Amino acid sequence: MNIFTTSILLIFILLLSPILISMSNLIKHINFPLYTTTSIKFSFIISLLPLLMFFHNNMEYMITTWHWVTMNSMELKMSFKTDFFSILFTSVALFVTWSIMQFSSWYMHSDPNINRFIKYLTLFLITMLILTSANNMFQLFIGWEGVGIMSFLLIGWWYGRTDANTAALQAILYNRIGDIGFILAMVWFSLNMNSWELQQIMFSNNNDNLIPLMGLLIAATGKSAQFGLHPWLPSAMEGPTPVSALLHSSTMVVAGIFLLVRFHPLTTNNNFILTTMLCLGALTTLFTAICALTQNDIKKIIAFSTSSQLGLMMVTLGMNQPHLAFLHICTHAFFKAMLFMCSGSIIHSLADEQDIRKMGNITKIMPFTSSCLVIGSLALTGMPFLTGFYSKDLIIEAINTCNTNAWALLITLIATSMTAMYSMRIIYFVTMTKPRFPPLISINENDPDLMNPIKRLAFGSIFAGFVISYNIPPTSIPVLTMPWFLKTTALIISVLGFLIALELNNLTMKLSMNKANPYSSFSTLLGFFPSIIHRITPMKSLNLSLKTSLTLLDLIWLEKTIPKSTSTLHTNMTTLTTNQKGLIKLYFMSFLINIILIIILYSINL
Amino acid sequence: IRWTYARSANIYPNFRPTPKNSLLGAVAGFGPLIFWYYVFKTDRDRKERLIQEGKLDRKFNISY
Amino acid sequence: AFCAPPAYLTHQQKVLRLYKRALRHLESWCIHRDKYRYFACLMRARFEEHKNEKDMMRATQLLREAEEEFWQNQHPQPYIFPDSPGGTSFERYECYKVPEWCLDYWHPSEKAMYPDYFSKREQWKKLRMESWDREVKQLQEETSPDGIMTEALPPARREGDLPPLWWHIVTRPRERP
Amino acid sequence: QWQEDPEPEDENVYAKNPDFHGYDSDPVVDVWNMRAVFFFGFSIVLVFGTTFVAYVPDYRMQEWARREAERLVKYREVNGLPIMESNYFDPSKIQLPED
Amino acid sequence: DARFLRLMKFYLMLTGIPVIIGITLVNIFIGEAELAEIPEGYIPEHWEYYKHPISRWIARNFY
Amino acid sequence: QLLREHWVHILVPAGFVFGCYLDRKDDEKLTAFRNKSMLFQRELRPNEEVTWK
Amino acid sequence: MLKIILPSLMLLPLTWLSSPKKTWTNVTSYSFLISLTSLTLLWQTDENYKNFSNMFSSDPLSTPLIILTAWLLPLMLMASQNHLKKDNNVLQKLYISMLISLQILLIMTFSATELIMFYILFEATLIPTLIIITRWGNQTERLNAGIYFLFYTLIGSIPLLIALILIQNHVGTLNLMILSFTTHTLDASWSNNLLWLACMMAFLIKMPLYGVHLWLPKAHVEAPIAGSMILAAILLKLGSYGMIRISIILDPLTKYMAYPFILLSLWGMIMTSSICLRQTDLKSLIAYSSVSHMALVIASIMIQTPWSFMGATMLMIAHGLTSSLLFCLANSNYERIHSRTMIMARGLQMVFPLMATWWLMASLANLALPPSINLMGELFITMSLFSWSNFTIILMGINIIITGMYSMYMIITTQRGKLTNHMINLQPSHTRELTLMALHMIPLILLTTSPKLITGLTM
Amino acid sequence: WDKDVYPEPPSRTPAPSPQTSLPNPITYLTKAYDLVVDWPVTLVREFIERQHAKNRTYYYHRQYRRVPDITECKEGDVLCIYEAEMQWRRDFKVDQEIMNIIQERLKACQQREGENYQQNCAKELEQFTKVTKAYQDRYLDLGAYYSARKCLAKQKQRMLEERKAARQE
Repeated sequence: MNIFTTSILLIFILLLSPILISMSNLIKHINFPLYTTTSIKFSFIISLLPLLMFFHNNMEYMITTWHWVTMNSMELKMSFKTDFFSILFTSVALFVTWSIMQFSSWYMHSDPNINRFIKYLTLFLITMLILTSANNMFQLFIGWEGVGIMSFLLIGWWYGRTDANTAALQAILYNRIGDIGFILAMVWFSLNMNSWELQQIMFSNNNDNLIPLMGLLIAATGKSAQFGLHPWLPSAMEGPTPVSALLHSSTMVVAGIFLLVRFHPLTTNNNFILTTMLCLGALTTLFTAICALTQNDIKKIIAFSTSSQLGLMMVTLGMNQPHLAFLHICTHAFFKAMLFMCSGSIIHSLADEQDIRKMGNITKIMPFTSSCLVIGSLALTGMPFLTGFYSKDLIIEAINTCNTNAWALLITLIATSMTAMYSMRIIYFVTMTKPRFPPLISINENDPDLMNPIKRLAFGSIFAGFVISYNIPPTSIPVLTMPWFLKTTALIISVLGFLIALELNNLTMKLSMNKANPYSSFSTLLGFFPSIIHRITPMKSLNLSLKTSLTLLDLIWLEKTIPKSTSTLHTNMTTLTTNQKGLIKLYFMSFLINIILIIILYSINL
Repeated sequence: IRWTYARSANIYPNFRPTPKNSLLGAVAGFGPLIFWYYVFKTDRDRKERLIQEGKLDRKFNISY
Repeated sequence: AFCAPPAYLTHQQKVLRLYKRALRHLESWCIHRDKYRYFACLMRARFEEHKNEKDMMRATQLLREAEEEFWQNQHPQPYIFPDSPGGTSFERYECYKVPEWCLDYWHPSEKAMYPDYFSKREQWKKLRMESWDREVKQLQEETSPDGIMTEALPPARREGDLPPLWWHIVTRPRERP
Repeated sequence: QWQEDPEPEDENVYAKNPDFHGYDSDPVVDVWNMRAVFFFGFSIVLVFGTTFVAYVPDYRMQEWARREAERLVKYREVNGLPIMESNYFDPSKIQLPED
Repeated sequence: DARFLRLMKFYLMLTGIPVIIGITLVNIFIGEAELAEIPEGYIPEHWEYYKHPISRWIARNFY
Repeated sequence: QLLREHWVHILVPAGFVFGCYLDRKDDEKLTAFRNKSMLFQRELRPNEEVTWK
Repeated sequence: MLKIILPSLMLLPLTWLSSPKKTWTNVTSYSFLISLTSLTLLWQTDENYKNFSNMFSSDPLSTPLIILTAWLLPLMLMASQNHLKKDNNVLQKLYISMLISLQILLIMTFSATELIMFYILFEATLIPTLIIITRWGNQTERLNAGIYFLFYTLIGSIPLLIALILIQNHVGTLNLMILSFTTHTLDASWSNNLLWLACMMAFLIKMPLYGVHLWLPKAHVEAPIAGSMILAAILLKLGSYGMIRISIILDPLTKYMAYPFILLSLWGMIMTSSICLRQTDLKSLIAYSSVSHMALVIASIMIQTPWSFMGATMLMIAHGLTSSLLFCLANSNYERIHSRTMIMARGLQMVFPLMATWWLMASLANLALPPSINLMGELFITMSLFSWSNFTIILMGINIIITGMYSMYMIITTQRGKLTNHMINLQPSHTRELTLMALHMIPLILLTTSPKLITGLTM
Repeated sequence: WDKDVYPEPPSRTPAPSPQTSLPNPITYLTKAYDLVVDWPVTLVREFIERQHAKNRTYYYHRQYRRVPDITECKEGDVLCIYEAEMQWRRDFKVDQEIMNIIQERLKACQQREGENYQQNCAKELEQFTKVTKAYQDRYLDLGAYYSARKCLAKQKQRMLEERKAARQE
């Protein structure tokens, strides 16, 4: 049909209109952030229509809008896979991006080049919608690398400080360590299947796709940050908070797990891939959760929350239940956006200070922000009817109703408890205790570019999971016949984590000199994984790159072997040759020697 | 400027060949070379063997 | 940032810097104000004891022992003020601190958009050019003949003079442009 | 010393001719050099060359190949023929040796 | 860094806009060629094997 | 016709014209197989004397 | 082709007979027009290639190099206009004549039918380059650089002459169409392996291999700019073209005489990019990146597959454009600081926020950005190498990582940071040197929009 | 377009069959979309079509006639070899486009059958595998310098292997 395709293409066209007008002379004479915000709003309103059509008929179109080039039986062409996942992610991303745009018009004033910030956000969203709607894999890689660079540029927004740049280069490094596996998979599918489109890769379903799936594992490990490549995500907080909320908690951090969701029919048959996904995701969900404990910066706490819930989603892909992982994507979006925007309100209200030890009594001095933040934290936990239930309940139900691995189950349960714990930690140290902030109070929660976006995300975080779950078509069959201590295990364990954190954060109010531990620093520091690896691995790399590469091969030994040997040989032959003295006696003696050699050669050869 | 000159042009004048220079250079030049030689050689030999035996799974390899 | 450090760096400010960073890491541990106040009074007691020793081979070992027991209780994530090193907002606005000399390359279409500013700026530069030679002479005729010197930058003694080496202190870009 | 001239110090341009472009000292020559560059490089080359290259037909016999492929699959599958046999030439006119 | 952009866009639009208008007017009123078969001993010219008017104009004249 | 500092603009167009003439001369030189190739070999049309010149 | 290289000769009297004040303008505009008329030979509506005479031909491998050579000349000519502006007019005109001679000879190379024509022209290219490097370089190492750059080439090329002479005495023609249709399988003896080496180790020097590359940094670092543009853009590709032409008469020896060179290229690519990670000199960083790129082209041509030759062509053109662009960007700062040391000036993007976009785009071209003819080439030769052996991606991935690293490090430690406030001599910008980067980048975007042209013999 | 080259089964859709006494926003938005977008667009395209038909122009396909193949060609005669290599390269490009057509058929079948594709998309699967094996026995293990002579040597080696096989009783 025309309506469906027309709307899909019109979304991208609307999103490109701001980038067009930015390269014009019309950024002046208008208000560019409002124009962009309105473009995102109209794009969302248009994207609703494909969503309703799909919920009605469930058709999963496929478009090939433009042919690019043929390469000996390989038609590279722009083509979109407009399935369930694409539409449901497009709508959600546009919602969150509209809200983040209003916020980033409130926040980020005091910046003259705010329009550059807005343009970069639009470009990230465009690369994300390319990555998310793709049918090929070259197009998907375009969006992949686009997300990567956009994160480099937005993390490194304030290009004066030499920590944002380190964060950006770090992100780039880990994303490339993922892109190795991406390119490995792309190479394998090109060589064997002679194509990059999913419609052919689906015919590899019984073909021992081990190493391409390992490549996709590495790719999503790097992008949707997991343990082996985890550090870049909390380090991607030196950038502004709307950057964090939009990219590093909803979209760039979900690219790779979306990719694994899009390759689920190949994983049904490989069990080793499932097993390693399970163990790796569980490791992340434990590690980042216990590391969020004993953190003072809010932004890092939300980063580790993202990593933990993302490990839970990779745990879900560890079994044949990817659609539930995608529901958790679409629901996690609202929580993280709201949390980061409440954090940014709390921050920009007072000075740039982001640490809960100087935040104080926010239930009373900011009722709106506290209300929304508590709603978001409760929904992040498995609260029974706020869009965290409608995934997480089914998640834990599935994982304690499956026969895979017991340590993964156990540490995921502990990690859910820890989710309750650090949510309670924020709610205590930020929202309940007495004021620790400085005494000049300059709070202003009243701005319609602030309250309306978090209000929209709150209606989201209360209603959208209900709506989605009761509108989507049924897939990924659920199991529900089981004892009571498995249907209420997430609720129980979240409540119990809340209780423990309440008690333990009350324990600090009394007077007793607490001490450091071998624990509490493996959490405060990140298992010392940064503090070791980031200063040995580059050390040996760079030392081996100067010596043993430049000043050992190229500058001494390749000069001593090939050119300088030649020079010394020819000049030494010159010296022993042409250092003659002007005496005809010796010349004529040599002439006689030549006479003798010529006659001897004649007598011999003959 | 002194730094750049010490790290660009003042190298070979002060380079004196010694043990732990010559052996180190021979290793770091010709070792990875030989390692990757035998890796790729084993792979290609195994591949052409399994081809000429008339076995290899190349069910869709078209573009190569 | 404005005052330059000495070489010797005697005992007293070592002890005081220890007191400061210890109280700060204690504030980090003792998050709530009542607890930090209690333990700060206890720490001031710990420092008041051994305040008067007259034994520079006992106070130094007390210093070393105190620094060691500080390092064994150094908070890993202490409090750091923003706009301070190791913290947020430190060099954030350094991307927005353009120097003064960039105006020398402006066109006469932007300078026409701000005429009174450049009217004052030209006479500022004239002041600079006038005071430079006397400033150089003053720094030349006040050199420590023994050889040793500091980054102390003596002031102007006479009238009509300007405090030497001031164009980089004055004219330093604002911290929030 | 050996009687050489000293280094001429750092020239600034925009003092003289603050509309300097990058080409010459004469303000007229800079203008009529940048106009030349912009015109001859953008407006004719990067425009008309793109047009020429875009309206070249059947670059390396591509559209033709697709059309022939279409009619040939049509013929071969209408007449029950084996589409794309496994030997380009016929053994009707190939002579192999014995042993 | 704005003068350059103004001149860039000006000199590029100068022949982009007339050229683009030419493309559109050709494609509307002088549109593409249809397919046909050889009418039994016609021997076409070489440009009659091409589709677009611009392309076959180029071919008729300069090739 | 004063102060011809602009006649030099004829050298490169002259070179272009001359080069096209020389290529024309070369493909006049190579007028063998003009209608003898096994692929085209068409009989001459009623008003035709050469096939591609 | 004659219609392309006769006007190129007429550009020389256009220099010498024009006014001192109206010589850069006329020659620049007319060079742009030569570039325009060098698009007629993209009219290939057929599979058969374009023979204009016994001398000249043009295949889809020739044509991109032809067009790029004709297109670089205006860019070299405008980039060469700030320095040697205070030079005497005759010296200017001599520079112009050398650049135009390079244009003519290189077009003749890429258009040649025989290998001896290609030889004498491939070697005639040395004289302009040497003159440019030596009379107009700023430093004193330019002389040793010229000696290296000349004698590496000649050492490699004398055996090439001997092998071509042998092939003439054996076959009779040395023309490339006939050597294609008449090529006898080789008996696989030492007398033919030496022939392989003699035919190849002239081009492999010029590309270059990692065993022999010391001429390329010493020349790029010391040539003024335009020499660096050419030496990065087409003189390296003048070896790849030759390999692609001459390999057809060396089968089946390429199946086993190629292991050492593939291996050297791969490992030394890693070595060179690691060097680029840690290098005080910006103009040397670009050069070692060029080595690390051309090594892939070496391996690709050695594999002799369609994907591989294709990606080689793509990488050739892309690398040429983006490398010339990066050399221009470094020269833009060198014309002010007069220092190649990169960590000297490290806090730009305040004063030059638009050039800092050209920097970014030039680097993203350099690293593997997908919608780009750089990643298409790198990916297709990676796929060819994986087909060849699956254990090569382990090296290509290390290269990809280091190649993101050194490029982003270049950008950061040159642009991002705190401005070096002690640099009052950072003049705003030149419309000339902005148009330069625009003319380097706009082709990349266009060719990405249509890479059907930029492929080679095989597609 | 040509539904014999590019076959498409008929898009049989079920009748709506509603149960609610409530509205569907899809259909009324479709009416609005039609009478807003499709009507002026159809007007414009009908205008453009009649302006085409005012001055209609035709183009052809250039039937290339067959030529003596290389097996009928003498070792050294470069003219015959040139013509044969040319017609071979022509057929080669055509074969790549055939392979592309069949891959396109396979993908479209996979999408329309969607979930239940590995039981009723086997026809196009086998039609892909057969032509794939043909290409593999026809063009695969050559290199960049493929030619009629190399394909012929390959065919000859393979016929020799087949003869040696069928030698066995």
